Amino acid sequence: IPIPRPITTPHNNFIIFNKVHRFLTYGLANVV
Amino acid sequence: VVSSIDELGADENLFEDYVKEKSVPNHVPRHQFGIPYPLKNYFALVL
Repeated sequence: IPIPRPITTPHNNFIIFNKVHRFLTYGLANVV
Repeated sequence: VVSSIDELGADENLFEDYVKEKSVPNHVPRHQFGIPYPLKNYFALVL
């Protein structure tokens, strides 16, 4: 009277990346 | 100061250039764009 058969569908996952840049703007003329 | 013009008896034109904060887009709307500004009217005493 026991049950036997086991199986399954998916397999998900995660991951990340780290970065550090140095940028610069400049007091651009507030013009037309 | 070496010439002072009589900013007086001038009364909707006096403080009328200031009004630009129009047609000429080449006066970046003073406000809105948050731009600095100089004042053009200074006080003084006379005799």
